[PDB]
Order: sequence, then structure tokens, then C-alpha cells
Amino acid sequence: VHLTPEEKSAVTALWGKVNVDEVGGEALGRLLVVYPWTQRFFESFGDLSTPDAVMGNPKVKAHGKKVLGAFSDGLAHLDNLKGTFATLSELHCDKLHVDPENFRLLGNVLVCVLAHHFGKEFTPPVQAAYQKVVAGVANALAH
Amino acid sequence: VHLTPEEKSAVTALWGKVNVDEVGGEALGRLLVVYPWTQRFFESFGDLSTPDAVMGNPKVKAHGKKVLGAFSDGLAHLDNLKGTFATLSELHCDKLHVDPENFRLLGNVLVCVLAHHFGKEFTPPVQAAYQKVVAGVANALAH
Amino acid sequence: VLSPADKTNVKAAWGKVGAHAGEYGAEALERMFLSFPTTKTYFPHFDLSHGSAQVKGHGKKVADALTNAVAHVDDMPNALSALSDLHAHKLRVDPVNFKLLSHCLLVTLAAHLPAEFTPAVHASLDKFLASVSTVLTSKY
Amino acid sequence: VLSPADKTNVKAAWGKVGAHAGEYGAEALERMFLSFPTTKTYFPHFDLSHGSAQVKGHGKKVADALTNAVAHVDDMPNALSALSDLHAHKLRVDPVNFKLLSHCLLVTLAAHLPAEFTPAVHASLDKFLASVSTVLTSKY
Ligand code: HEM
Ligand code: HEM
Ligand code: HEM
Ligand code: HEM
Repeated sequence: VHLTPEEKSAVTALWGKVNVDEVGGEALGRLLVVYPWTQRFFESFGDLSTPDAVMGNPKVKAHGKKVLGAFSDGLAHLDNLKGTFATLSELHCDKLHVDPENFRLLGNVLVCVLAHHFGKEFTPPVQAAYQKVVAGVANALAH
Repeated sequence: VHLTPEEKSAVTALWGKVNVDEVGGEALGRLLVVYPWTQRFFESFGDLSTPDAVMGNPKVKAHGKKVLGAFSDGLAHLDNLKGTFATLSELHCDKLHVDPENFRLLGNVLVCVLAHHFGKEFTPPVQAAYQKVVAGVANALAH
Repeated sequence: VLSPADKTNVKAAWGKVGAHAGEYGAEALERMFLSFPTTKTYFPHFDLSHGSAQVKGHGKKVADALTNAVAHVDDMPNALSALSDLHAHKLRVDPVNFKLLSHCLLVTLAAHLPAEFTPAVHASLDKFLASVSTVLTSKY
Repeated sequence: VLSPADKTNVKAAWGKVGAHAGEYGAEALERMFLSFPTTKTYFPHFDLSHGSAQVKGHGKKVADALTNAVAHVDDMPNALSALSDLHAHKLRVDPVNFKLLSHCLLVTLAAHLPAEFTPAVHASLDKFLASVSTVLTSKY
């Protein structure tokens, strides 16, 4: 992803403040609540019935922490997102058959989570930078 | 696009029978009728009000012949769709700002046109091969 | 949202589909399973070969469900509520797949009724199947 | 299609948006114009800088349109028929852009009402804005 110096400094500065253990299962859980067909991909996580059962689910917190692990690894490699995400695109495309549009959905949910955890600190330029980063990650997994 | 010998022989044999002069402007015209926001991109073609005004429009026929020119050029280069479609992706992305999903839409409309012009001759394996071709062209233009 | 005119075009088009409906829905399922193989993951319990009896009978059910949706085109959420409860709650089908099946339905209607696929009838059936897809993927 | 519960969540959440609606819709427009610049092609006649008066007043218009879309949430297509006639007949807005604006609305509601963005309220407002986007892109 081509970014400015100021967009990389904003993404880095706001991403350093991110509670990984919380924002992960927050974004994955809101993915399962807002976009419920994605629950088909996580049927081995247990009860996913209510939103309070999804947001209170320890496999959703653990796996969401894995997903933010992959996002932080994509932030350390913004010029090499296809080289970072080839094994994960292999997994999500062949073994899991996840549609590419779903990746975009998760990324947008992540941005909402960031706004929900940063408020006025999540300015429209910070959203612009995280949007083109997030689109870089989703387009790196759709390959 | 990976295809079998039988899929390339079916696409080649079915495509040799294609009237370019009709299938082009009919695919572009059904794109403008079924998906009307695409008419915003063709406001210099004149009256696009009714479906009989879109199908009775010579710039839609001429430009549709250009589009099937690009599809036949993509059929001569099935292993090199990104090298065939870099100038056209530059045009449709930078100068025209056409959303990538629209390419998929046109390709699906083209497949309907082929079924509409071949009937029982457009078998489900022939559709499967043209779906991989069409998805290869749309993913080659979305780059 | 359908107009009056596209409701007229959909009711006329499926009125001339008629008794070929299970044939056309079975062919549409074979076109979806053959051109879009990821949809086969929703049917691990079918025999998905060509000319299968279970894809035939299931296409009869899909086509009768669409005939029922044409008959109740102005209150599709109240009529397709059992099928919304099936596809949205139990099965949890990705809506992308619905677009895929809708496309294959259109291709079947292109391959068997060329005198009926006017571009206006094409746009009408496309918005109809998008409305049915919007109904079946949502929860009540 | 909305349930009873998500109509409750949308009316409650937007009712607590309330009088901040103009600055929230203006902020949502600045987020769309800044993060998704292709949408700027629909506004060649605006001044699209930050803190513009015309993006402010237009965001007041968008927010009031969503307010009486919440008010007529059971019968959106005849309440938004003038705006469907604007966005679908005259402007021909690609529905992708609607998704974009819907996302920016959600981001604004995430950045200003964290006590209100329950995940259920998020799902409710998301499929609400998808219903509004389905109405405004439709042509009827
Ligand atoms: C868009 C960004 C995404 C990222 C960065 C991401 C990240 C990851 C990572 C790192 C794993 C590996 C877990 C492991 O090997 O232990 C994984 C697995 C998985 N992902 Fe994602 N993912 C994304 C999108 C999605 C979406 C949108 C879905 C489904 C709707 C999905 C479904 C899955 C599933 C089912 C697994 C296997 C976990 C299991 O079976 O328990 N992923 N993902
Ligand atoms: C697989 C899909 C497509 C192919 C193969 C294709 C091919 C072409 C070709 C060959 C040209 C002519 C370029 C030139 O004359 O210099 C062109 C131009 C153009 N295309 Fe497409 N196209 C596709 C999809 C689309 C779609 C979906 C849209 C809009 C919704 C679109 C909008 C345009 C426009 C506006 C032009 C410029 C023509 C003018 O301004 O008069 N294209 N495309
Ligand atoms: C316009 C779209 C559709 C209609 C009208 C429709 C209609 C139906 C009907 C009538 C049934 C039978 C209900 C029953 O026997 O209890 C059914 C079941 C089912 N549908 Fe669909 N369907 C549609 C789209 C889809 C799509 C796109 C998929 C997946 C890619 C899908 C997957 C299934 C599955 C897995 C079943 C269960 C069949 C079984 O377990 O034997 N449906 N649907
Ligand atoms: C999602 C919900 C949306 C709502 C509720 C909405 C509402 C409105 C309203 C109230 C107006 C003013 C009508 C008038 O003054 O005559 C308007 C105009 C307009 N809208 Fe939207 N809109 C939405 C989405 C969009 C999107 C996504 C775009 C483009 C990317 C867009 C582009 C425009 C344009 C270009 C105008 C004309 C502006 C002008 O006349 O100066 N709208 N819309």
C-alpha cells in the first residue's frame, strides 16, 4: 500500500494504542453479529446464537487476537502485503472457500471498532489511511 | 485462466459462431438496461431512456463491438490476461473510475447474451468455461 | 423495490415458464454446481452429478418456491418467511451464492425462452431475484 | 428486511443521534470524500474541503432524509420516492458508493456514540442503511 509519511505515522501512532486482546474479538464478534452468514465458517466455536453469546465467546476472542496478529504483521509489511498473505490467502481461498467480499466486510468492521475505541482520536484522515490499509489487506487475501 | 483442452475447444468452437456486430451492442445494451447506473458512464451516447432507445442506439452497437474486440483479444491470450488488459485497466480505473464489480456485471450479462444466442447449444459446461473466462477478464481489468 | 411494470414483466415471464419450472430450476442448479463449485459445499448430502434425481427434485422445490414468490410479489417477506428461516438461520448461506444462482436462473431463462428475454424482462427478473435474495438472506 | 427488534434499535439509536444529526452527516460526508475519493465525482459543483459550508448543509440534508426514513421505516419506498427519483433517475449513483457512505455513517456513529454502538445496534443500523441504499438505487 502506497501511503504518505503522515498516514504511516498516523496508522503507527494509533495502532500502538490498540488493545489487541480486545479489538480482535471485538472486530471478529461484530463480524459474526452484523454479517451472520460468516457464522457458518465458525460453527466449531460453540454457541453463536445471540450477540451477547458471540461477544462473550472465548474462541472468538482468541481467534480475533489471531486476526489482529495478521493485521499487525500486515502493518509491518505495507509494501509486501501479497508476500505476507500468501499462506493465509491459500487457507482462506482453498481450504475454507471464504468469498473475497467477506474480507472487505471484516476490514470495514475493524475500522468501525477502531472508531468505537478512539472516538475523536479517529479523525477522517486516520480513517482514510486505515481504509486504504484495510483494502490492501483484503485485496492481498483475495488473491 | 486455467482451462482444460475441452473447455478451450468449447469456448473456441462456440465463439467462432458469435456475431460480433450483435452480441457486442446487445451485451452492452443489456448492461445499460439491467444495471442503469452504468448509463452514467455513457452519457455521451445520446438517448438512453427506454430499453428500445438503448438497443436502438448506434454508439452502443459500435462500442459493444469494441468490447467484444477486447473479449476476443482476451480469448487469444488466456494465459496473459493481465498483460492484455493493462491499458484497459489503466483506462477503466484511472480515467473512468469504473468500480471493479461493474466488470463482473458486464461479464455475466455477456454470458446471458451467449445463452440467448445459442440456447441448448450453450450447455452448462460451456457456461462453466465462459464463467472462468469472464471472471478472468473481470479480474484482469480490476487490477 | 419493484415498479408496477417489472411486476408485470416477472408475472408474465414466469407465467410463460409454467410447467417447465422444475426442469429450469434443475438446470439452473446444475449450472450453478458446475460453473460455481463452491456452492457444492452447501449440499454435502446430495448426489451432484448431471441428471441426478435429487438435484431434479430440489430444482422442482426451488422453482415452486419462485412461483410462490411471483404469486405473492408484493408481500415477499410474509410469504417467504419459512424459507428465510431456512436459508438465513439454519443454513446461513452467503448472499454471494444467491447472486450466483440468480445468474444461473437468468442463463436458463436465456437458453430456453429467447422470445421472452426482452432486455426489460431481463432487468425485471434480475430485480425480482435480487429481491428474493434480499428476503432469504435476512432474519426476521 | 428488518425485524421488529432492529426497527426498535434503529429508532432508538437514531433518536439518540437527534440534534447532532447535521454534524454527523457532514462528518460522514467528509469521511466518504476523504477515504473514498471517487465519490467526489458526484459533486463537481461543491467545495469539498474540510469544514466547508456546502458539505455541512448537504450533510444536514442527508441526515434529515435518514431521520424521516427512520420515521417511515415500515414503508420506506413511498417515503423516499422523491430521493429515489433523484439518486436513481437523475444522478445514476453506483450502489457501491451507497455502501461506502453507509460505512462512513457507521464510523461516525462509532466515533460519537460508543455507549450506543452495541453490536446489535450495529447490525440494525447496517441493514437499515442497506435498506435505504436498496430503496434509493432502485428505480420504480
Ligand atoms: C480480512 C482479514 C482476515 C484476516 C487478517 C484473517 C486472519 C486469519 C488468520 C491469521 C488465520 C489463521 C488461524 C490459525 O491458523 O490458527 C485465520 C483463519 C481462519 N479464518 Fe480468517 N482472516 C480474515 C478474514 C476472514 C473472514 C472474513 C473469514 C470468514 C467469514 C475468515 C475465516 C477464517 C476461518 C474459518 C479460519 C480457520 C479458523 C478455524 O477453523 O477455527 N477469515 N484467519
Ligand atoms: C469485462 C468488461 C469490459 C471490457 C472488456 C471493456 C472494454 C473496453 C474497451 C475495448 C474500450 C475502448 C477503449 C478505447 O476505445 O480507447 C472501453 C472503454 C470504455 N469502457 Fe469498457 N470494458 C469493460 C467494462 C466496462 C464497464 C462495466 C463499464 C461501465 C459501467 C465500462 C465503461 C467504459 C467507458 C466509459 C469507456 C470509454 C468509452 C467512451 O467514453 O465513449 N467498461 N472498454
Ligand atoms: C432464489 C433463490 C432460492 C430459492 C427460492 C430456494 C428455495 C429453496 C427451497 C424450496 C428449498 C427446500 C426447502 C425444504 O425442502 O425444506 C431450499 C433448500 C435449500 N437451499 Fe435453497 N433456494 C434458493 C437459493 C439457494 C442458494 C443460492 C443456496 C446455496 C448456494 C441454497 C441452498 C439450499 C440448501 C443447502 C437447502 C437444503 C436442501 C436440503 O437440505 O436437502 N439455496 N431452498
Ligand atoms: C445513503 C443515504 C443517502 C441519503 C439519505 C441521501 C440523501 C440526499 C439528499 C437529502 C439530497 C438533497 C436533495 C436535494 O437537495 O434536492 C441528496 C442529493 C445528492 N446526493 Fe445523496 N443521499 C444518500 C447517498 C448518496 C451517495 C452515496 C451519493 C454519491 C456518492 C449521493 C450523491 C448525491 C448527490 C450528487 C446529490 C446532489 C447534490 C446537489 O444537488 O447539490 N447521495 N441526497
